[PDB]
Order: sequence, then C-alpha cells, then structure tokens
Amino acid sequence: PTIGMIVPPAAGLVPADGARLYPDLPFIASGLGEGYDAVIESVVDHARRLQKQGAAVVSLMGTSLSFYRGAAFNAALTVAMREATGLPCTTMSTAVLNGLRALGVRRVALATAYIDDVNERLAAFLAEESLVPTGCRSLDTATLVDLCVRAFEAAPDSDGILLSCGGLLTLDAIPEVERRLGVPVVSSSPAGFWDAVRLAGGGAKARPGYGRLFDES
Repeated sequence: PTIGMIVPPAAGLVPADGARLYPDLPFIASGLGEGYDAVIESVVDHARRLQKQGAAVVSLMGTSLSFYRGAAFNAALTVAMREATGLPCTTMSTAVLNGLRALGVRRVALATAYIDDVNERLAAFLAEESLVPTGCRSLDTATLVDLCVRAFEAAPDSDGILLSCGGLLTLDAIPEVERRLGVPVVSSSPAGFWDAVRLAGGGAKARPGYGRLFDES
C-alpha cells in the first residue's frame, strides 16, 4: 500500500529516511510549504491530494506542526484528515507517542532542534498524554549523538530519549546513542515512518541497524 506523507517543505519530497529504512515500499509526498486556521485547511487540502494520488494512508509528517497546539488539536486534526479523505490518518506526534509507548518509555528526556517556546509546547504535549518529560537539551551525526548524551546525563532517571527533529538526518545517531547508553531513542522522522508503515498494514520490516524501535511490530 502507498503511504502518503504531508511534509512541511514546499518541495514535498518523501523524507530521506524512507529510502534507507523502507527501500521496497511506495511512499508519496505532498509539500505544505504559525496560525491554526491556515494549518487546518492546508493539511486537509493536502491529505485530499495524496488520497487522489492513490495513498492508502496519510501521515502529517511534521512533529511541531502536530504538537504545537497540544494533544487535543493533534487528535481533532487527525479526524478531520480522515473525514476529508476516507483513509486512516496519523501524525508525526502520534507516531512519537506510539513509539515511546511501544518501547515502554514513560519518563522521557528531550533532545531537540527547537527554540525554548517550542520545547515547552512539546513537554506539555507529552504530559497531556501522561508521559513524564524529564531533561531537555536542544541544538551532523556527531552533534546529534552528543545532543542526546547531554539530554540523558542531564536526567539519568529517564526510560528513554525523544530526539525531535523531523527535518534532520538522525538514523546514524540513534544506534550509536542506544549502543552507548543502553536506552532507547525515539526520533521524529524514523518514528513517523515506522508508524505510517504499521498503519498501512501488511507487516513490512525496516532494514536492520536503525534502533530498538524497528524491532517493535
């Protein structure tokens, strides 16, 4: 089944992680190219576009876009996508909750590429959904790996790490961080793929090597 992704950039490319994680799967993207009315309408518009292109399911593949306004908005936007489209729909924030929960992570450390105000909305989203945010640190693989280690060492009681940057190239850092700390890392972009592949069904597995998430069915 084709998996449709609504992507933040105007260019509307399938995010680069897809070619590494799921080379055998058909993905298509529609680029969205601030302001809840404008977000709701473009998102519904672009979901219909992917439906028209033959998507079997649709993921809103931006974490900030989907958690900035809280957990209730994420939930309601998903339903509006589904009602416009007739397809199972999801978001990168839901993908993150699903991955954290699959991995038994309740107390979560934050490693992100966001400003303060956005990191605050992230931790608020997670606590709304009854996870426990602990440490937060925010900004290549070397810098990403160090980011998460500094996130974890700032809060050693964490069950795992949320690496939140759906725009960044993160797949090399995840295994290296899990290898070094022994704790799982859920990252936005890979998690959004993992979640969208699950949603679509069929049961395909990711290429080996990209972290503990991908051993979760």
